[PDB]
Amino acid sequence: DVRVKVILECTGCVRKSVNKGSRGVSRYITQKNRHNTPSRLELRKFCPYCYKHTIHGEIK
Amino acid sequence: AHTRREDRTARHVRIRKKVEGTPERPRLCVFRSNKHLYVQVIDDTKMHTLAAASTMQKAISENIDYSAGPTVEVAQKIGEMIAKSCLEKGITKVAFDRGGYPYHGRVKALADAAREHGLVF
Amino acid sequence: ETINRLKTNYIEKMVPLLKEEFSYSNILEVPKVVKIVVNCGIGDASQNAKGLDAAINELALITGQRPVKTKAKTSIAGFKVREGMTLGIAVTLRGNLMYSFLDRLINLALPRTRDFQGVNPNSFDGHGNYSVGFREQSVFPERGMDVCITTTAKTDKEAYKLLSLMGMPFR
Amino acid sequence: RKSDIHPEFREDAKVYCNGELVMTTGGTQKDYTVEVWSGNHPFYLGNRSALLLDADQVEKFRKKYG
Amino acid sequence: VRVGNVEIPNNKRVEYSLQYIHGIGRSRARQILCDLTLENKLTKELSEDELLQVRDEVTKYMIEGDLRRFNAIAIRRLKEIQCYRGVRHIQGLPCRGQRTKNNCRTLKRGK
RNA sequence: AACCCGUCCUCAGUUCGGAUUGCAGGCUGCAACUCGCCUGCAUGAAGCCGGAAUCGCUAGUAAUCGCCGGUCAGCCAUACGG
RNA sequence: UGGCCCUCGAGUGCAAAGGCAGAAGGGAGCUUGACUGCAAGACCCACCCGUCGAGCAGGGACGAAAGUCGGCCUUAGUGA
Ligand SMILES: [Mg+2]
Ligand SMILES: [Mg+2]
Ligand SMILES: [Mg+2]
Ligand SMILES: [Mg+2]
Ligand SMILES: [Mg+2]
Ligand SMILES: [Mg+2]
Ligand SMILES: [Mg+2]
Ligand SMILES: [Zn+2]
Repeated sequence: DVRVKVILECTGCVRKSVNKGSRGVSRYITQKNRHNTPSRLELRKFCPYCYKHTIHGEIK
Repeated sequence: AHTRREDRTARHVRIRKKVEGTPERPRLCVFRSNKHLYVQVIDDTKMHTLAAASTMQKAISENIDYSAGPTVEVAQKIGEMIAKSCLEKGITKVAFDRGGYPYHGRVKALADAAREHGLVF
Repeated sequence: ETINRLKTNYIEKMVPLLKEEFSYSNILEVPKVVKIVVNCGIGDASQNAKGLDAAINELALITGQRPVKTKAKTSIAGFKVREGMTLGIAVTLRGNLMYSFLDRLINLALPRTRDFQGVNPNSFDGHGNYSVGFREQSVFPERGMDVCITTTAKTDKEAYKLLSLMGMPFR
Repeated sequence: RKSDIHPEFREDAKVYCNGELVMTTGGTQKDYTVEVWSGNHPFYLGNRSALLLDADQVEKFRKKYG
Repeated sequence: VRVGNVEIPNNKRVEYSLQYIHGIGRSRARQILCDLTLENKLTKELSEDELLQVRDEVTKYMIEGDLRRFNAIAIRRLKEIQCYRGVRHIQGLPCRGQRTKNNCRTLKRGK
């Protein structure tokens, strides 16, 4: 199980938002190798709830 | 090995397969020699040249005076006269063909001076 | 005593002299030195860094210009190498350095070689170019190398005539 | 030439031969010292034949007896 | 290259430092100093004019170059002419009447 | 001769070690190439006290220094006998 | 390592075919579009599946700009 699917969570979204626009959190999913990339994987991707691109980082 | 003229022509073809002159956005290409500059504005669909501005024109040859080759100040004048020559024709948009040479240098001054007023690119 | 001997001696004395030798219809047909490529190959460069980082400085003082870590064009197991690893040490000499380097060649390093009896005149490749091989570099007043001289000559005769004027003692 | 990635190469670095300035060249070092410069070495002044035969042994036979 | 196209050490005396030269033995090292009538000081501390005066006088003998060439042609003289002594060099064996039954490890090793 | 006095060499294949080879000479002798002994120079190998094993020596002995002689024109004697 | 000659005979992570030479191959710099919400119209075809896709809004990367990008030269790397 060298390769593994990694889950990316938005850094900036909050739980149980009381806003009028949209409530929730952005979350993508991609591939990522462990040995070839022992560090985490943070990327600036789009967030529909935050109306902008934000740094989505590994939840685990 | 390859010479400067051969490598120049290769750099111009790789550019030309992306930029394309049209009636709505003609093609502005530049040719710098060892002693002169030269510019054309072409609608590639019609294969016709709409405007042009050279170093050998009388309206500017009397003004500028260079000994060795055309300087950055010369390019600022070519971009100025060609712009006034374009607006009278009734066209603003244009695609910039850098003639295979790098954008940095006199080519930048020609584009900025031409972009300074009138044209949209 | 002058600043640049070869650059001044060439344009003033040699070009009228070499033109009369072959009777060229134009002055631009004369040959001239384009560059001097100094190679130094070490197969065991991938092992140590001190021997690598040191030898790179040894040639730099001889030439006044940094060498370059030349990499392999392809991997092969016969000599236990890999692609992308450094194998050779090279540098390019052009302009005034090639003349200043040649002054340090014929007069400083080449005479100090042990048991010297002139360089082989048969080292020409057949298109005006010339090469030299060394075992040591301490002959330069400061392991071997392959000095590759380039020239715009078509045949080797004018090259042999060209190089012989700037010293280059041939047997 | 890039700035910080070359030695302090210069021009007209003198070359003494026991205080004798034969000529000057460009180099990194301050000065040089030579004894095989141009003329001290025999191959340059010589015919550059690079071939000797040890002409004859008869000379050893006849001259020694006399 | 200190003198004679060889780098000699600078710490030893003069008499016992010229001997590293291929053409200078133990007697010639003394004859040079005795001709120059100078004192046997260190190698580094020696003056320039005095050290210069050595560089001119040492070149009179078969120091290097022609020395190694004068020998190799002499050994080559015996091989092509095929003397008795010449064949023994080709065989890698001595030529001065040595016995070859239980000795001569030098040349047998230097095959 | 070891040895005493004095200068230098300061742990290095070295001012340790002197094999191998070239050149130039001498003596013996009718004769010195195979196959003698020496001189003058220049080259300067291996070798940093040595496995398993093994030899000598109980007093001027062992260890170490040099001298002589016999056979002999000369001498391969580093031997033999003192 | 230098030069000359023939010119696509190499290479494109892996099988093969097809394609690609100032390139889809080989480097460098900045980057995450390996996006969100869609989608006219087509290819395929028992059914269930599968494939290409102009163009529109949003918020963005690269580029001086024009323009390009909804993973990889294409086709296996998968399970109602
Ligand atoms: Mg010696
Ligand atoms: Mg040893
Ligand atoms: Mg020791
Ligand atoms: Mg023993
Ligand atoms: Mg007893
Ligand atoms: Mg192919
Ligand atoms: Mg590419
Ligand atoms: Zn967010």
